[PDB]
Amino acid sequence: ENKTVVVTTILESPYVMMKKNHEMLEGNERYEGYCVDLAAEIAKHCGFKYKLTIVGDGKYGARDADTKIWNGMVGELVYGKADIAIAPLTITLVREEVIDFSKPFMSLGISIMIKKPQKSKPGVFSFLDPLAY
Amino acid sequence: IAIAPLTITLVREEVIDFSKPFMSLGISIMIKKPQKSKPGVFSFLDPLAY
Amino acid sequence: FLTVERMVSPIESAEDLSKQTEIAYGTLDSGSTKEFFRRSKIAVFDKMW
Amino acid sequence: MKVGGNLDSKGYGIATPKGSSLGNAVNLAVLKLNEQGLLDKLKNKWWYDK
Amino acid sequence: MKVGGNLDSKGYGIATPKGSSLGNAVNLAVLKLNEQGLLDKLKNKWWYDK
Repeated sequence: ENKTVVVTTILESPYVMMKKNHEMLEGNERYEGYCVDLAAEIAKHCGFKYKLTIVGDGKYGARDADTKIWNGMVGELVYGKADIAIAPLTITLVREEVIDFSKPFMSLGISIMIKKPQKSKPGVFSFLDPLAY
Repeated sequence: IAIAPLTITLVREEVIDFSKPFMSLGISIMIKKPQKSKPGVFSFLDPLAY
Repeated sequence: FLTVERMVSPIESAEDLSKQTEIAYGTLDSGSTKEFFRRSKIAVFDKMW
Repeated sequence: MKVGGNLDSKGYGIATPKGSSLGNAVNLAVLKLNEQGLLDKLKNKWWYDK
Repeated sequence: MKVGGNLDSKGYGIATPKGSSLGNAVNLAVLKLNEQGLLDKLKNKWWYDK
């Protein structure tokens, strides 16, 4: 018979975060964000039961150089600990080499974050500005 | 095998297998590039205030 | 001042294209775009279709 | 402040184990909402609307 | 002149019939060149370098 899908993820804004009153909430309703409604509509179209779960180690997933073990949601799926992972996860070859990724629903690139230096134009002193008072 | 600028669509997915996207596409607007317009008479009071 | 660089564009957005009728607009007689706007539900894309 | 263009091209995709029977239909739904533009509405919700 | 942003998010991928054994390895090479960024090099070659 049909079974509830173990959906693993990680708390990340605006993707996944707990609701402000999650303590008096239960199950999937305890969380909120983009990927929440995303996977929600995924179950809407595919017609299955699911369950929102948080990654244990709090990571995306990585392969140990020594023990060759994948951690995070990656290991969760590889070791059958989860049923599916929907998260702001980067798609890489090493990640393809162990599990399957769907077609990318969102294309991204590396970004450069700097400060916002704001120099408001003075109203009074900007008149006598150039040399000195 | 088919390697060409073929738009990935559902009905096309419905029958064959597409690889992961090597290039992302968006709808574009091509317009005839106009020339640099001359300002004309109004340049008299144009700068610094209207 | 005194710079002929204007680079003025009339529409700059497909929404404005829907907001005008002077400059016509269209695509090929077929394509995934024609089915796109054929099936699109955006009032902009619907009106333009 | 975000400055400069994207240094590369990467994509967000759903992770599913190899051989999972759900990969194909779920990916089909991906193509659906992608073609249904709901992705744009929700991205505007959690990015632009707020 | 091209004006305005992308009205949608589409993509191009190599098309292969369902059941083709070459889909997975060719797709792997796609992910390789993507990680190798060669796609940007040739895209510059035939788009911007010319």
